[PDB]
Amino acid sequence: IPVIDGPTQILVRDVSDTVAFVEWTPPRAKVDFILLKYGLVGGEGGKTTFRLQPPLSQYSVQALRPGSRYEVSISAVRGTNESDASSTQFTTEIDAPKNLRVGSRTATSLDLEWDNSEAEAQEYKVVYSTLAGEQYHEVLVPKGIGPTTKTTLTDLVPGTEYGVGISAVMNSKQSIPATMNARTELDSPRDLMVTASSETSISLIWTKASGPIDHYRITFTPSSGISSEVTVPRDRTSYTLTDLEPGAEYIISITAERGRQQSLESTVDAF
Amino acid sequence: EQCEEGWTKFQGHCYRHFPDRETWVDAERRCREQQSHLSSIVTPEEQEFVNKNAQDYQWIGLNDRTIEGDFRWSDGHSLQFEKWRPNQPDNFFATGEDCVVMIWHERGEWNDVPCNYQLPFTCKKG
Ligand SMILES: [Ca+2]
Ligand SMILES: [Ca+2]
Ligand SMILES: [Ca+2]
Repeated sequence: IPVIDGPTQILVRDVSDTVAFVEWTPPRAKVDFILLKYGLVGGEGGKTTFRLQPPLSQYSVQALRPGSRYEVSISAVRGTNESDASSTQFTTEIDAPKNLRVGSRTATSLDLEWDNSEAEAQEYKVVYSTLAGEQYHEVLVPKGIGPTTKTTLTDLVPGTEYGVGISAVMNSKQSIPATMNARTELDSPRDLMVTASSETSISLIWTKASGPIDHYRITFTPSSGISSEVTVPRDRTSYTLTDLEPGAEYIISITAERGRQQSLESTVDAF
Repeated sequence: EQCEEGWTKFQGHCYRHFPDRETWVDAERRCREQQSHLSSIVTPEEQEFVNKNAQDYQWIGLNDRTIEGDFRWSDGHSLQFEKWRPNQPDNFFATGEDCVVMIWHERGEWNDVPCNYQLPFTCKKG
């Protein structure tokens, strides 16, 4: 039976992933210090106690485990007499995954990897879009086994910048997303080949590159250093070279350009 | 005053596109090492030139980092011309969506995005 009264009506008004703002109304009468106790609800626990000065009707508790359930209590001591404790429970928010990176880039895919959250998350919500800010795609990625989780985004548009947000998910609860950006490669034309191979001209075919480009660029080199260039619009899938040496044994490269980006090369020879 | 090595002149100011990808704060911090600021865009003609000179997604100096929703140029210029993408700005991601990118293939229209993204940028001084 507590001789003396103490602080009451404890409140946890705001909580991030590692921090809680605790609030209470002070004791009516004299008290020489206040006790704030907190710890995990999960038996394998133990409490932290701070002894605070009587003026304070609030305190910020720090370095808490994310996605975990805590008990917090507040009481007063005067001489050898502890008061009743006002107690409440609360749950820290789920922490966002850390260290997002891109591995393999191609024209239509990005490989993502991130560190798993300290909190238990069965799944990760991966939300993405071009930076043009059209409607986002969404994808639930089961948690990887190790310290890390990977996924690959597919069917992306070549040569474009994506924004990605990854959130840890347990129950209906979500962490805020962690963000990063990445650029897909520009797609390359493939299978550029000879159609005609005459003494003055070479009529080339080639497998069209994919997604938005501006134009193709064919460079043609016969002698050691001297190399010339031509341009060809998007629409086209074949060109004819016209000014050349007689049966000169070339080797010819084609490439797609959009803005400041160019794609990897393709090549065949002509005699 | 005339135009330095690596810069190019447009309607009174000098400009330089840097292809190296940096966060918005680092891009602005780079610009300031050269007595410059991430570019502000005050007329359509400046839009068209800064877009056309870069031809890439890039940071400009518009941001709402100090007061959410209130976009300001890093160089103190008043906001009198805007060229936003449909439905932007939207503060999509609650963490740090406060910095503005020029979407080059869409007439160079602007989207607010996470400041932690790494992107090329253009600097501008007189
Ligand atoms: Ca903000
Ligand atoms: Ca914002
Ligand atoms: Ca946006």
